[PDB]
Amino acid sequence: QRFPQRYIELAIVVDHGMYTKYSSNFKKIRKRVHQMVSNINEMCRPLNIAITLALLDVWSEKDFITVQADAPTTAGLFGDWRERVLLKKKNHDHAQLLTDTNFARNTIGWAYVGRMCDEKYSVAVVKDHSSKVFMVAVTMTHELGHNLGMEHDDKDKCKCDTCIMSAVISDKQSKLFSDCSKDYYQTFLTNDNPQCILNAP
Repeated sequence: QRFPQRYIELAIVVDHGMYTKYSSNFKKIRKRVHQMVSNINEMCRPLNIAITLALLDVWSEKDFITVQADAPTTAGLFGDWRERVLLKKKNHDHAQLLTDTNFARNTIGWAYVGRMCDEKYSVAVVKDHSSKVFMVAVTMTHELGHNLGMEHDDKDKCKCDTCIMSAVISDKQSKLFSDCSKDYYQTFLTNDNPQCILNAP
């Protein structure tokens, strides 16, 4: 393996709009979330990161934060709620909020760069932007990548045009991380090396 073993214990939060979108059916929602995690796990295999679902929280009554059009604003509110509430329910390394919100500018996700393990900033928000599980899981993996110190792919740095960290998604989306992404991950493990992902469950 190019990379040493790491582990990411994920918490996935499904908001009320997404709960409603999926017929208020918890079983259906749980199944979709599991299929997403199985795809994130597959996409992270070349990085040697074992992905697990530590916690699933479905907002079946109401939203606990204001899930609004600006994704970064939503992410900040989600990070606050994740630190103050979600982390007290069960410890985990990174949390993603899934929503059906029509984020502004056709945005489909957002996350803080390089803040994996941080109590407030190890989060992402992701739009359930396709009926195709794989396409939403790629976006979850893309935001996770940013949180692991990755920036978007750049043609001068690596040749992959449709990899996970492409600036924009497309139908020919590949399940692979580019060499740009792998190099950013190496830099993150060398310069940051957060402790929580060294811990196996």
